[PDB]
Amino acid sequence: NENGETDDNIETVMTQEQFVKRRRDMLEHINLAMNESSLALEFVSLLLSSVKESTGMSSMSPFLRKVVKPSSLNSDKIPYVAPTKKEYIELDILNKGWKLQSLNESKDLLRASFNKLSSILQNEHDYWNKIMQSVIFKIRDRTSGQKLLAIKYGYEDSGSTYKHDRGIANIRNNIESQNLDLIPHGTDFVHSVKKFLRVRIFTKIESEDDYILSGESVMDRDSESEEAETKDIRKQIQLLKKIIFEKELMYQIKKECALLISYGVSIENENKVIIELPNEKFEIELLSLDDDSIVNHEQDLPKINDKRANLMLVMLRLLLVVIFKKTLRSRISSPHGLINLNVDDDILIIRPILGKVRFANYKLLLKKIIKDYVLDIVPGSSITETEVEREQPQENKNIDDENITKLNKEIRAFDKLLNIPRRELKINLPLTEHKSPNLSLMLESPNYCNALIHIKFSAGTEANAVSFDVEDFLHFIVAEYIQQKKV
Amino acid sequence: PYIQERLKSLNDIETQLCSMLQEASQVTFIFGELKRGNESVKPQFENHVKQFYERLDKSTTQLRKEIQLLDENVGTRALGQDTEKMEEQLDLLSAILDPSKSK
Amino acid sequence: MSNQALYEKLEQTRTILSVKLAELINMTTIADRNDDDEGSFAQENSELAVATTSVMMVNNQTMQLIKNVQDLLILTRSIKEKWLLNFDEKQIEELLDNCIETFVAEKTT
Amino acid sequence: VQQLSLFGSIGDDGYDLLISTLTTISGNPPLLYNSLCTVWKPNPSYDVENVNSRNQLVEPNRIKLSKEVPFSYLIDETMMDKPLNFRILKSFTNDKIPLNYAMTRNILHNESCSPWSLQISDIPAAGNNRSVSMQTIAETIILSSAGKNSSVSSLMNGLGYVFEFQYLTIGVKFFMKHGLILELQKIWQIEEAGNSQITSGGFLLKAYINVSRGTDIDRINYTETALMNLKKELQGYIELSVPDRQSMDSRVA
Repeated sequence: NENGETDDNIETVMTQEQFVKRRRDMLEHINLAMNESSLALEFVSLLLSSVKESTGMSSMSPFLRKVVKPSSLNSDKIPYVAPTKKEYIELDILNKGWKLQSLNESKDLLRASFNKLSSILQNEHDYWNKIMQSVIFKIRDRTSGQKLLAIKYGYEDSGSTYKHDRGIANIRNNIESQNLDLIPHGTDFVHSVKKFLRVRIFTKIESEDDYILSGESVMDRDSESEEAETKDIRKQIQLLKKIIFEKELMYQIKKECALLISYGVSIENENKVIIELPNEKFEIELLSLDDDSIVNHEQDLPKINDKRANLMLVMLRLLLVVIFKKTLRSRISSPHGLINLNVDDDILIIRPILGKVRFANYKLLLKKIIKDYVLDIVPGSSITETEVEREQPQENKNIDDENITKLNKEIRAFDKLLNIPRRELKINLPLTEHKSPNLSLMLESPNYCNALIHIKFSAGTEANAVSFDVEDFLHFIVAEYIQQKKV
Repeated sequence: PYIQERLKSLNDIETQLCSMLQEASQVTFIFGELKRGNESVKPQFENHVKQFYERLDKSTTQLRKEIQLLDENVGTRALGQDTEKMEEQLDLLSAILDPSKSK
Repeated sequence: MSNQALYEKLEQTRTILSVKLAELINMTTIADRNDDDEGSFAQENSELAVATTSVMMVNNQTMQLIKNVQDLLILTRSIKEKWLLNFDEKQIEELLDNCIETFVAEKTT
Repeated sequence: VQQLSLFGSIGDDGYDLLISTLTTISGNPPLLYNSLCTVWKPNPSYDVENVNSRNQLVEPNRIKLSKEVPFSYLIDETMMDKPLNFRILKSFTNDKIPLNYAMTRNILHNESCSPWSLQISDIPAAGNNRSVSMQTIAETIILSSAGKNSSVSSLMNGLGYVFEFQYLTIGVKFFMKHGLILELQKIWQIEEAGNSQITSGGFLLKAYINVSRGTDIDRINYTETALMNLKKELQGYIELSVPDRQSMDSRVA
């Protein structure tokens, strides 16, 4: 209400000719009375008769050039009587009731358009009700630092640090709806144009036929139809959640950068494509320009690739909530703060780096190790794989905690999700009894590079043993093992 | 929040003030008829008249009272980081659950 | 603080009280009220200036009345503003993550 | 180490509010913590000069052993339970946790010993009007102990010190900008003849920054500023001031 009453009190208008002619009216119609008050200043020269009279006189430049003290009067106190006593004077006092009446008629008219002017202000009462229905960041912009323009609102990132261009800024339109400013991310009431993160996974098989690749993409579309109703901050709360998602895509920009540390696709410095060798497949995308920008026809068919692909997005998304979390571990925990993000691209690399690694590496390599263990497929034998390497390090949701009760909780939260981030290959073993021998091997991913380090002991009355830590040598070691096994 | 009540009490006091105007506007046009000698609605003139006085006295007590209340409320006693940090998981985790089995 | 802010509002209210009264009372004087009684102390003598009282009353009283209103609606909504100034928790999740991993990652056992 | 600091206080009344406020100013929650401090003086049976083999005027001072007590050794009721430190402090007001604190000084409940923070501080920097309390602290960490008499009490006696007095403090601390810490705290005297809360009535307020330098006038001057900004920002809500030096002198007294 106050703002709107202040708006009407800002003279403000965007009128062409309408606004123009009106102000010209003020100029001339005001000027007239200004000029006639100057006849009033000429009665001043009319005194003459005194030095202080001359002072008043010089009021006209023409008085400056019309030297005389000029005029003189006599006595008609009788004429004062006539002015007062005339039947005309009694009658003239009727001109007093008459003008005063028409002034009261004006007054009535003005008064009524006033309540109807308060009625356009009831549109605002409703807007405030709309705001009542449905961050208290306080800001000032347009520089100056004092006065200028000052207001308040919330934003997105908070605990843990992406770094650049991150926040939110919020103001109310005359349509009783709130416009969401961003202090960049440029305003468009509950946004203008939005990019969700998106994803997309291709597989190029053809049964190894013509190098035909198709994709499939796990799609995140709540709808294209948008509501976020005017006068409703509750709908704006929904728009604020949308804002959070937009801030999240900025996180996928960090993952883009974290790609830059790998040899899997980044082409021209203008687009980067996520992709991996086996069965040639591709998984997800978003150009070094951006992520997911909305404009397409909509039909529903799915596809096996598509179902898998929705699993990727949530993981990749999830994985950097981890980053968003182990950042805050350090922050909450120790003095300096965390600021400046992923040195050694050790912290960075986690996002999109360890998922790629995980899928591809351990798995393909394990498969390949298994064919090599088919080179030990020869003896009747037996051989088994566990999470045993996984069990031995990196336990999940443990009661132990860390330094503190407050600290302990967050540490624990990290740990169970930490399985996913840690995802090196577990490793395996094989054994024989009858005067008994034994051997064993561990597959280690170090960033999608694969080590296979093995062990072996033949337990008997007197002990003999060897342990060794490349796949070429592993093949050969297996051949040497056949000879020193039973055969 | 429950202050939205106190907010609506004042927004209504606002409508009371726009009535101080609406009412005294009649007082303007009605005293127009009255000094015009046509004693026609002299009782009705008195009515809407003590009514403009009444509306503004009610507004006067109501916003004066509201100011007293705000002083009383005053006498009475980043958020971003908190909920958001954790909640990350809650949405992505619940959604990862959703794509794994459903319906 | 709040006190100083209110004082202004109270003054505005007093102003609003004192001017519909001047519009009413000055109505009498504007309509012209020449008295056979010598004691009565309101004047409307000279032509222009005594009906000018009527032109000034219009702008003065009517804008002071409406103005007290505009200022008091500001006052109201100012106070309004003042007032608007203001899951699978567990390792259970470890299981969930393993599910997703096997799901997304390949091999059929 | 150099500890620049400002002090003040609030009645338990003000706590609730102050908390909500401090959380917003700092943007971190308050974090619950505690610590016991055991003070030692030179064995009054021995007697020593105030000079070195390097003719130096050296004054006798107290030693301060400090460490955390896990709350399990401190808290009166599970019913209260919960994680919230301020509502919990009302529970703690006027009177003691289990304590009898002697027990821990010599193990119990055949034993080695814990880690301690062994400190000795000097009177805050002489100053005609200081904007901030600036105090020097000599510290070493004891990691564990070994030998015949390995209880912390035996150790201190071996070094020629004697137990003087002790106190527990429980509070919340705020982690803040440029190493600024805010502790809202309560202190309890611990004696064998029972425990009393030194801070009964409210909370000791301490806003501080430990600086590694001392000899980097710049970082020292930066630190002054930090503290100033705080006192200033909260001015008209709570005054942070420099304590009387004389009142921070752990010497012989």
